[PDB]
Amino acid sequence: GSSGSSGPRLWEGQDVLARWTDGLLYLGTIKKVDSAREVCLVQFEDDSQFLVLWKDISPAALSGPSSG
Repeated sequence: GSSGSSGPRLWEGQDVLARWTDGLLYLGTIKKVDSAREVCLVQFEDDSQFLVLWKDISPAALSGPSSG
């Protein structure tokens, strides 16, 4: 029971976490979203705006581990 559906949104203005060459996740803000190259231009606290792939980007949970 599965069909073609988009999971991630990575819409403009979505708080996400962009990984770094080191491996850890960094705080990034979805500035742009390109479907053609399937990427998303994220910005860093250092006014650093670049093109971050869709896979490279990591989901940032707001609430947390929903228990219950």
